[PDB]
Amino acid sequence: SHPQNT
Amino acid sequence: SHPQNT
Amino acid sequence: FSHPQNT
Amino acid sequence: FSHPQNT
Amino acid sequence: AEAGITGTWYNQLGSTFIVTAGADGALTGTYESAVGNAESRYVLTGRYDSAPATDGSGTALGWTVAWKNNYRNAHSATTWSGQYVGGAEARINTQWLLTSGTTEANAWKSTLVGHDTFTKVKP
Amino acid sequence: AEAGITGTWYNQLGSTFIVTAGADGALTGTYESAVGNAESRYVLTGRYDSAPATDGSGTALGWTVAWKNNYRNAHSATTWSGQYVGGAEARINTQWLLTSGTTEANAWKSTLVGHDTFTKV
Amino acid sequence: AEAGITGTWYNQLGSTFIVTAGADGALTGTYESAVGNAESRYVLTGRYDSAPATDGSGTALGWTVAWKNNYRNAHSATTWSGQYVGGAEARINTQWLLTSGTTEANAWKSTLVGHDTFTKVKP
Amino acid sequence: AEAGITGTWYNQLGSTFIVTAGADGALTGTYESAVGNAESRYVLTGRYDSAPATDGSGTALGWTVAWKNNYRNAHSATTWSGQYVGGAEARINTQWLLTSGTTEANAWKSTLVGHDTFTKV
Repeated sequence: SHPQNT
Repeated sequence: SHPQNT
Repeated sequence: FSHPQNT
Repeated sequence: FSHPQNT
Repeated sequence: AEAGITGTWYNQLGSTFIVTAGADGALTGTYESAVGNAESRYVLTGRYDSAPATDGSGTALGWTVAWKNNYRNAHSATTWSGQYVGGAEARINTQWLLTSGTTEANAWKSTLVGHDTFTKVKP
Repeated sequence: AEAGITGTWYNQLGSTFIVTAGADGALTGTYESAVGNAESRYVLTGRYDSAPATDGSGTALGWTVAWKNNYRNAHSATTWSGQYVGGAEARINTQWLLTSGTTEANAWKSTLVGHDTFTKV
Repeated sequence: AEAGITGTWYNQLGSTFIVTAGADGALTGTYESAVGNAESRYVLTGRYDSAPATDGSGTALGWTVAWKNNYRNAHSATTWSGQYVGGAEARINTQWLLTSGTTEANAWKSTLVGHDTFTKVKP
Repeated sequence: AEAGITGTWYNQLGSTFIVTAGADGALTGTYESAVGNAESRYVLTGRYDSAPATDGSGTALGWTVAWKNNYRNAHSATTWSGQYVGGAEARINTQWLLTSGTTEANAWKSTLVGHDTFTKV
């Protein structure tokens, strides 16, 4: 998962 | 102007 | 990932 | 174009 | 599957893309600006995934236009890379690179990047 | 110069790009990874400017590989956009976009971008 | 002009960007995912054109987030590059690059590219 | 390694990038073109990972230059995204996006993309 997007 | 877009 | 494009 | 970024 | 991609498509700036998907993974067709008519028509060639993952995954595809036809030559080529998403409203979402032929000294500013969304209108 | 594109080219990671340039602008051939084996090979098609400018400019070109052959399907496609420069040391300088087929939730992280320099060496 | 850019903005995936434009061309603020609350908040720094061309030209700007705060570290940085277009509906249109720290061998697939549109909601 | 980023770096076209890396992830400094003169200089700000991974990975970083100083305003901004690799030959490998402020009619051709490699040489 990356924090840039959900 | 380029032909790709108007 | 790991893909055919390189090495 | 011609811009400050290079040369 | 090929049938889904084959048709007439249009992007948000009003350009036309007509494409046929062949069963070996080939894409062939023509690309036009919104001015319409004959010469804005250029040849495109590309490849797509002919055996996509099931799921609600898109089908990856890509194509190239070199901006030279029998009436004009812009000394440039664009490649679009993206995915076909099927449904009621089928769409192709892409990102594109436009490279112009330059001299060595100006090579650092040769390539434009952008993105296009195509909506389908006919097979 | 124009058909100087026809040949065998190598990028900086050892991948091999074998192309035929047609007189009217078609680009056709194969691409294969390093490791060598006869199917790491994938088909490519493209287009190039068959009548470039007469000042010292490069020849614009582009091509596509969908990453499916009879052995593997990586459910993706890469496009390279760049220009060929002739001379005693010819090369093709490119940038590329790799898109994978994803679900809608992952669509924002579908595309990688990179750059390759092909020479005949 | 700074006042136009200063505020709370949101992109199409529901992330939050809070920014202050200073009169020397500086941008400072925080960036959040749609999960909301504290830790999804990361520090951003950027620069914008503080003396734009008049016309209906946009204002060019850019900023960086490195994805490490006091709760998480994704070992990656994103840069957004685009332009502020003012009006009734003010918008920031961007393209972005996400680079992850990799070993030498995987460096060729280190960078993601994409595009975001931000709509303003508050100063 | 971490603060090995602080210093003077040169890209392959002779531009100079002078940076200070802060302990908590801030990047601050100046960028100037070749030709040399004391205002081809522009201010930059950025962020880097101040606690990178302990396997042999690079340090992710990025920065922005808006192309306005007291002498010139090119009505544009460039962002570089990449990673620093330490060692006997350290370098920063990047890709960049140059956006110009345009009218809506020209918005589709607003952004150039390219790549730079900075070394201390």
